[PDB]
Amino acid sequence: MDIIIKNGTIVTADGISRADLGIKDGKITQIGGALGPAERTIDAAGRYVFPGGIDVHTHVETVSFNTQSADTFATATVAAACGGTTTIVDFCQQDRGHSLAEAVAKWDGMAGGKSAIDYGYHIIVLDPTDSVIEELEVLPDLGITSFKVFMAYRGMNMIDDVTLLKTLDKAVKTGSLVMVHAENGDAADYLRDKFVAEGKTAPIYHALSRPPRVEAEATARALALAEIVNAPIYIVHVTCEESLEEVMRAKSRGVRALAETCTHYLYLTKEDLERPDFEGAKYVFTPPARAKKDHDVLWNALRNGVFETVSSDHCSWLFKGHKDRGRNDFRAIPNGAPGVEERLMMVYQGVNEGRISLTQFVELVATRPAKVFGMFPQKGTIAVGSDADIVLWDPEAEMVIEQTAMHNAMDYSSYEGHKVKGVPKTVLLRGKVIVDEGSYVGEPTDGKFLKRRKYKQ
Amino acid sequence: MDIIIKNGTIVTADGISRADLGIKDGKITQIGGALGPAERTIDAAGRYVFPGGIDVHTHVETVSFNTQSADTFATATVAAACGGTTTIVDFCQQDRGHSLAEAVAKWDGMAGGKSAIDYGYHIIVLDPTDSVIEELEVLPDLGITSFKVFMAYRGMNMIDDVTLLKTLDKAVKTGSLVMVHAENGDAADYLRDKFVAEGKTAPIYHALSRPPRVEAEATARALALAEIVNAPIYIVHVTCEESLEEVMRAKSRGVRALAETCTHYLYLTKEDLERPDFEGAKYVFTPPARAKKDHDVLWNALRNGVFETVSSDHCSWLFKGHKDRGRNDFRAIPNGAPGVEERLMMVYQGVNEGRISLTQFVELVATRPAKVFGMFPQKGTIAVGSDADIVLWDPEAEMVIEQTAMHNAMDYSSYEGHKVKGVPKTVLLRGKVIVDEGSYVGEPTDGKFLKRRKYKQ
Amino acid sequence: MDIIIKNGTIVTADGISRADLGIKDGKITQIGGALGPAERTIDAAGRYVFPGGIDVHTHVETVSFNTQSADTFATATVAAACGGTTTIVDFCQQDRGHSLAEAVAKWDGMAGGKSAIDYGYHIIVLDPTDSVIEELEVLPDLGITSFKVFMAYRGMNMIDDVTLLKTLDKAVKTGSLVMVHAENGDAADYLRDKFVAEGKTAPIYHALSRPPRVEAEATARALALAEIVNAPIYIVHVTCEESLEEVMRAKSRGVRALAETCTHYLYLTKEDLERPDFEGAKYVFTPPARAKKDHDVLWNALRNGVFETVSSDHCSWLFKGHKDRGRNDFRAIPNGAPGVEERLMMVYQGVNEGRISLTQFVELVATRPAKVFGMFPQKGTIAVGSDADIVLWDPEAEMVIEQTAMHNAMDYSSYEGHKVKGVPKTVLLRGKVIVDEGSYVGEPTDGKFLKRRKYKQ
Amino acid sequence: MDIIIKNGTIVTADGISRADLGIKDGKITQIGGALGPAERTIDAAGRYVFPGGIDVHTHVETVSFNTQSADTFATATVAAACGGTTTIVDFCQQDRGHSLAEAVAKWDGMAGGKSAIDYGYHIIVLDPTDSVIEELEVLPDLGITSFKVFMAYRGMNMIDDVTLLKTLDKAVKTGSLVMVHAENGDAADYLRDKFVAEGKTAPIYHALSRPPRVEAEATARALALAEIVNAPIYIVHVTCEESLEEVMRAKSRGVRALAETCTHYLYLTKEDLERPDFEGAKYVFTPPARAKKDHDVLWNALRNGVFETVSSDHCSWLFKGHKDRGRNDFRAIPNGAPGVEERLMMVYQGVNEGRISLTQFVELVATRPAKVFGMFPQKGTIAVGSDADIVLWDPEAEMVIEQTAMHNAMDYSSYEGHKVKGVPKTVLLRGKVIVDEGSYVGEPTDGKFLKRRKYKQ
Ligand SMILES: [Zn+2]
Ligand SMILES: [Zn+2]
Ligand SMILES: [Zn+2]
Ligand SMILES: [Zn+2]
Ligand SMILES: [Zn+2]
Ligand SMILES: [Zn+2]
Ligand SMILES: [Zn+2]
Ligand SMILES: [Zn+2]
Repeated sequence: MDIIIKNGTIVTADGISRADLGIKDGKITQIGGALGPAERTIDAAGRYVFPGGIDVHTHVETVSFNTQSADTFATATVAAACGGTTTIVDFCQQDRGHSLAEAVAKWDGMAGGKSAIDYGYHIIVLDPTDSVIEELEVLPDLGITSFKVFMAYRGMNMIDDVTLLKTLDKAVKTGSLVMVHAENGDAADYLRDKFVAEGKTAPIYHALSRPPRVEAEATARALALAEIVNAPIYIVHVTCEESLEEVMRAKSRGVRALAETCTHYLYLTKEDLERPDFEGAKYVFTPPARAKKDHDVLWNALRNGVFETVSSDHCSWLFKGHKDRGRNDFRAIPNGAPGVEERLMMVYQGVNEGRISLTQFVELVATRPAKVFGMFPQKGTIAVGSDADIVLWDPEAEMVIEQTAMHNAMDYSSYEGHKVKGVPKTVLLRGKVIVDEGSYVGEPTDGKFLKRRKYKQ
Repeated sequence: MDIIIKNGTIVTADGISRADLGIKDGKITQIGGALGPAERTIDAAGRYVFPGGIDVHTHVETVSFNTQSADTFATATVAAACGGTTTIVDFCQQDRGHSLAEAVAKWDGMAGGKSAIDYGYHIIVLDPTDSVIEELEVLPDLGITSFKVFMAYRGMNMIDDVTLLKTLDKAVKTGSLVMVHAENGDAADYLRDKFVAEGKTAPIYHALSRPPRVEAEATARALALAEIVNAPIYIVHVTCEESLEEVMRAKSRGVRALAETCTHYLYLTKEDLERPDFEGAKYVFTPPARAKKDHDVLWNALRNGVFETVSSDHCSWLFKGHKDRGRNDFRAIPNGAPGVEERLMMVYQGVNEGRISLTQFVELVATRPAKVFGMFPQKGTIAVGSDADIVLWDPEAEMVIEQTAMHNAMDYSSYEGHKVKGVPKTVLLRGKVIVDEGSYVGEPTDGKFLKRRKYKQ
Repeated sequence: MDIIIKNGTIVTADGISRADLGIKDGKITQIGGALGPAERTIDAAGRYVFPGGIDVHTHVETVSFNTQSADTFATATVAAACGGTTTIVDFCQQDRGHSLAEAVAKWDGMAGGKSAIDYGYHIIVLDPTDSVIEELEVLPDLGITSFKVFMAYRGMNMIDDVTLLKTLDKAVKTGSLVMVHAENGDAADYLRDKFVAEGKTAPIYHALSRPPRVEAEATARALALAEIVNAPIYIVHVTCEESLEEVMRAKSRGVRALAETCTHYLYLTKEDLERPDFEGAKYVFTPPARAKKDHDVLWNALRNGVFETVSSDHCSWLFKGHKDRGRNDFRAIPNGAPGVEERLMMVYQGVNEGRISLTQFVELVATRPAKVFGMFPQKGTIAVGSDADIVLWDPEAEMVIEQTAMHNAMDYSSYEGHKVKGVPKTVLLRGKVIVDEGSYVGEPTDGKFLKRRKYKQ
Repeated sequence: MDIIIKNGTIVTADGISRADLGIKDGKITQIGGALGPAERTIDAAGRYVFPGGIDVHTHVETVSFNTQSADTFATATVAAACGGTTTIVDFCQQDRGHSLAEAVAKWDGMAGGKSAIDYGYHIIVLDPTDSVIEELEVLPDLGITSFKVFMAYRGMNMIDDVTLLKTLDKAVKTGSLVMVHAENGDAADYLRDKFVAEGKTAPIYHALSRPPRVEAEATARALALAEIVNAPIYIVHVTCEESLEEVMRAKSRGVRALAETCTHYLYLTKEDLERPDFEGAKYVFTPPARAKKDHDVLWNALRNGVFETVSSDHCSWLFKGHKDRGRNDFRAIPNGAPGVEERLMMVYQGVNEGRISLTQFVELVATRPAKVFGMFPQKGTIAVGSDADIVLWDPEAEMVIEQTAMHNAMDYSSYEGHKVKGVPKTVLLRGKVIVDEGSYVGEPTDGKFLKRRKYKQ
């Protein structure tokens, strides 16, 4: 027995039991009973033993407009671990004019031997060449079973209905799942330019230039297209009442529509973009921050089991280095905010306030995502046979989130100042302790790529 | 170690692992690892090890219009066990003019020392006396934390909005959950009488006399009342697209609305009431059987995680002895159909047809119900600390459901003739084997009452 | 030619033409062309020639809780005339324990020889006796073709679904139209009492004790019942987004559902009940005043042609004499507000603000109501054969509405202080000038009863 | 007095009166009273005197894929007159690479001195050049105040959201109304090609290749874009429950959304495309024929006043000459069906079956369209000052619609075989009798262009 975790309360999505764990060769081999001798023994007394967090929506390392993101695959995964997240599914981005394979290879270069935690890939298709699209017949067998496309971001990521339909079609044939950023780009452009023309350049206009309708329409269209092709689809970052409604309408018609939300959409509002002295720039992410009523809508949807997970959509644009190129034009502000580390703690506060149950926390934060994106049961819960990806949670620990205490390469936190109750203490990745009582103690060589399974839905 | 289950695949709502189990003193004490010696060892090779079924909607023993139901607490619980269900929550029915306590005592008389499996009680309030309503302040502490009322059945079970509001109010104060049969009784009566007046007396008119609108309206009203009192509510047997829609609308408004469906609403249709030679009488249950499009609607809702469970609403009215008093007036036909035994197999067929996942099967059939009605984690899953309520499922076993092979006191099955794949083989109740390879081998003294926990939602 | 109206612009719901009118024997006999000599000639230069207003929702003379209303059939009809309204359909109220006929006779006593303008009756059924209900087979032939019931006001007006269904059924047989006040009375009572118990007695609680859900639910139920009986139904005073939504859903299902709104629901808000020094008592009407967003919803619905009319629901409870019995308990405040006189001017302001068209003003204010309640084309528009019920409107006239300038017996106006553009100047009732340049010059003997036509929808 | 119409019943949208008419110099100068001498007198005894029909959706003369339509501006307008329609608003189609002016001039060439009845133009923008779009600032002042764009028909008519937004924007500035053919072209193409690839080429696939969702999505998107620009929009040919629903949702949000339907969408179904021997080709129009349930939905919507009119979308593709190029590929079948002549009779049958009222018939068939497209009150009703555009209707006349009896250049009728009650007998265009007791007796020089008014909504 390599490791034994005793005196803790094992909390899975469908179980709560005070028992001891036996880890052997990166896997959980025994729960309860006589465990025997063990190299190391961890005392989880007064703590929860949760499955490791699984963030299926990250942009760990990116290059936007010749400039690079503050975080790298190494700096982000370390923060992820310190935040209780042991698996991540980053968005492998294709380069215009290049192949998907060229993209995967590029990603391997960034991840290989540098990820503190395990990782899988989603493939972004932003240059739908006949050959590129034909590659979707190949990537699945490499363990990349989810294709992602954008309906916004003209001349950068945006593709059209013809493309989406072709992607939906290839996904059905290869048993893959299409993911989509649903915003009507043209509608946004129209408003963005109209605002700038009127001399309106503050961060707030990032939100006003792309109101709920922009998201709602695109969402509905994508779902409609999925219905036509008769394919499963996954709507990333559903952020407001109107777009959620379309997802709901699609589900009732029988469309295999799936959706998710992201931490910040349960806590931030467009008013945050009005914080003085360009601080609002920090909250310039897409879709735009909504309103508090949307927070209730989303939390209720969570409690009712509507969403598949609460991911982070983690980005790293230095407030100083990157957000800066926009102090005079919100359009130039690189979109995105950090949160891969804070995800669990923030979502967990919902169990503290009765918004969501303790058991649902695990479902949303790890088990359900794992199921959808083909990593269950190897990843996701805590059962015999599971990789020993574990988080020892202290439900009573109180703390204020400060970027100075975070573990990535950013110059600010989206949750700076938030008081939380319930903190990740020590983390295990396939049996190895990578975070011990708050200190990262792993190797950038620990993380491994995950060939994810097909037929998602 | 009293018992060891080896070579099986443990399937909980959030886990799938090939491991062995160790049962000691009615509880699961160890999973995986070195188990040691054991009184008995069961070979679950090639079989699933599921948590025991939990049916929160049964009418095991009833007396309707001076006549008694074919099944008793003893005959039903035995059938339940043979069907893979180890816990049941029967509806303890108050008698007009009598107290709730008088009712519970009466139920204990029927269950005590006679239940093959464990059981809890829901309390039906059909005579809202000032004192009776004041009793709702007491029952909770006895372990009866769910109050049930009827919106239909004039001069028998029907109560009014004033009552429902008082019940919703008492439930909020005692941390209980109000359950409701939602049909507009008056609307039904109007149509029932109108049909009989026109000389229409066949079974089909049972359905036509209470169409979807009758259910939908009542559902909406109940949810509206729950919204006003600001209390959680549970809608029993949601059977069609229109009523489900109201539940959905309520959920979006923020109403803590919960709902469920029942096996037969996923398989039977009003056309079944047209089967020749009074056979349709067998399908006279309430609300009425709907249409196939409603089956898709419900299954989709299940797959999307809308419902809390799929219960049975088990009743026992002999086709000959009881249904008979209605061969000339559908109104005289006692409402209800049997299914406590077939529940799991029938719901399981949904995993066979991709309608629902293997993991969701357990969620719906046992884990989610247990959670809602305060029996989790003692009951519900398979974890260390759980009562050893287990079902060893043979996913390959094929069989035709025939009443001659069922184990209750009825003269017919609602699923007579259905071919199924996946059958319950041996069942354990808190460690004791009560069903061995298909043969009931327990004692009517095995079942125990369960003091269920409060604050349901 | 008794009268000739020249130089005016005739504005009907479907026509705008500068032409002269020829009135002979209470009717419009010629439009345009050579008119010839005439007893009197009116110069409508620079003015609109609108059909006379038709208010199908008035409570001109009432007795609530032993006390009588400030206005009588005489004082109200005079105000109506001065406001441009020439026809009215008052709610003839049955007395508990008495017949409908007894009620009509009582009404005739109040109206006969005392109405300044023409009038018809709606019959309120608040004591559904077998005989009473059987009377609905008679009233229609007397010219009373619309039955009204209440879903709220316990022990005063409230009837049940059984009653409503019986009424809906009688209406279908006699070709009548059922009207309904849709609020869940029990839900309201629950909240009303709960508030008082907590010591909350200010006027505001009149609104909070009966929020939108209370109205919405009842509305839906009534429409559902209408659907079951398969009968046309008319929802009086739809006041908010949620209840309107139910009307809309009913219409889509094919239910012959009709609805209306009332002047004050386009201008007042629940915040008005918070006006200091018990002033809010003036705004205590039912359903409660909503919010501004509901004003937009309603106006949009009007512009889209959803509603059949904008009536007033005119009541007369002296702010001093009557509202007073409630300075310590909002529940004791008699419900209702005045507006029969201000109706047209207030609705007309909507054409000034582009909310509604000039042509729709007439449709809503007179032509559509006349059509629905069987008085078209005798009443309603301006065509050859129409009764000469006319209003000469000055679109440029500006004025502030002050009760001191109104013409009824009330001590306040619901629109006190409102600045308006467009005032009624001279009014004709079947050819007779009853209001001349702002001065009432008619006789309480001018008004006549109207036997209204059947089959409304 | 040039003409006098006596003994008839004048039926306008808001009036029904037995009176005589006096026409002088193309206008109605007097109604009722002493008319005097007249060049000609028409006896409308036992007949209705309706305002002339107004069809705002025609394609009288078209050129699709090098081939020309069977009907010309002359042959169509004659049929229109014989059908009771006196005004038409044809879709002036721009040619790729050419200006809008070039298009108008081309249209004048076709209409000038050749139209049997009056006509206006809608301008189709299918080549959104910077200059072309700038022309929208000019056309309005020429009397062309409605811009039409297509969301389907790739490489032929289809424009994008960027275009639509620019058009919506220009319309708001020039006080014009944007009209749109709402179908997701790409979605359709995907299905069209998929079907052909599978060897499915029969006419039925024209419908299946573009199901309700295709229409619904586009409809919603257009309305969403209109909402963003905050402009009024008009959805042409709403054909089913799902697309109508989007219009309805838009209206509730406050979007100034208008919509219409077309005769054939109230009578034909996709099953018609299955008629044997390529007959189904006759029913190949777009959007595709729906189902009977959609007929009820639409008729109910009509009765509730949802739509602005029931136009025809008149096209002329010879069953033999044109439909033929598709006996082996439904895609090659030119889309469109004839109906400008049958429109009124067909819609009128709805009043016969209680689906719609007699008064609504006129509203939909003439008065409401005239209002929306800025031709009211010159055109639309029957009032003093109106152009004398009249139809003398015989409500008792029965007849079977046969193409051999129609008056255009087509080889078939979409309503061949339909038995109707109520036929147009004699028609007047601005005072001149152009159809006398069923015989066309006008001159192709009678019709004149109409400079329509701005700000439509
Ligand atoms: Zn995104
Ligand atoms: Zn993203
Ligand atoms: Zn029931
Ligand atoms: Zn039941
Ligand atoms: Zn009322
Ligand atoms: Zn009233
Ligand atoms: Zn079209
Ligand atoms: Zn067209």
